[PDB]
Amino acid sequence: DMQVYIANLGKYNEGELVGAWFTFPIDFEEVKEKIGLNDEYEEYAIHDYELPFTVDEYTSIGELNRLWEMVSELPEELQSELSALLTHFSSIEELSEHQEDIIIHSDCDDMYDVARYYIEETGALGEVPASLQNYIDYQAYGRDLDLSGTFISTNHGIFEIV
Amino acid sequence: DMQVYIANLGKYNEGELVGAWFTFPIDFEEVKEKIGLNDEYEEYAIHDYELPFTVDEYTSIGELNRLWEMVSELPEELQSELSALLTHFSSIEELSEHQEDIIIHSDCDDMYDVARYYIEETGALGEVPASLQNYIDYQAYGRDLDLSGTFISTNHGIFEIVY
Repeated sequence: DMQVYIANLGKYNEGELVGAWFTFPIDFEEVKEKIGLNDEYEEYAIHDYELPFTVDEYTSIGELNRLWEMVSELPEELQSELSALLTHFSSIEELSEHQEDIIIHSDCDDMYDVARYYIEETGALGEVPASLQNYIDYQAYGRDLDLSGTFISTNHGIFEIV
Repeated sequence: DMQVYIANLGKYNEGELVGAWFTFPIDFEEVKEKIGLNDEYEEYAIHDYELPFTVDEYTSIGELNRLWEMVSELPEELQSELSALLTHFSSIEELSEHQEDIIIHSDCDDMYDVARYYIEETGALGEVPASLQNYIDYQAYGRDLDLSGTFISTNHGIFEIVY
């Protein structure tokens, strides 16, 4: 699903739209042939894309392929929510650096669910009696967690960063 | 602080019944001598009083002294909060009978403080660990206790009546 639309700048500046959607890994000879570039692979720009991160018009094919490599080295669980993760981590460099400091709470839809997980099935505050359970303010604990950490809500659950 | 005005119903002086104020314990002989009752101590009634409870015109010296004994024997904090207790108990007699079923939470100002004590100090809901204590809804528990139990708020604390 990762793809970019690379246009010929020598034709676009004049008015004529000559480009194409390319998937990864982007091979230079294919681009050269498809949008009519020269031996130097000269004057192309990125005029549209479908990626989990921002890109400039003047971002090189080499930059793109490199980011694709880094994304591929990541575990599949992180790749499927990469866009959300790159909101906290501001770069793939950083995400990969701390990749193992991430916890995927798969069946949690909010901080209440995360609070109830740590208390009940983790024993984060020691064993809880039966009679006391209806008086534990999980909403309050989930709040104290969210304020004192980073929790990212997504379609594959809540991602917590240590 | 505690006294009653006892009138001789049969002895007048200057168009007004003979009477006097008496402090506790009300000495029978003193009364007889002061307001001039007969040898059988008859013909008297209580026409005024300064007591922390209600009492009738036809209440006997014996009953009064018995009420004084009962009040004096109560714990101090119950003594100073009689008016509040007698909105629950029907009489000093009944309060005295049930005095050992009254729990005096002297250190508690409201039901939160009472809930806090039962959970932390008593273990009424089992072992509450250190870190967990900071996230227990004590207002909720105190409200549940108040809705189903009997707790009276007073200036000398919360009194709880238990079966």
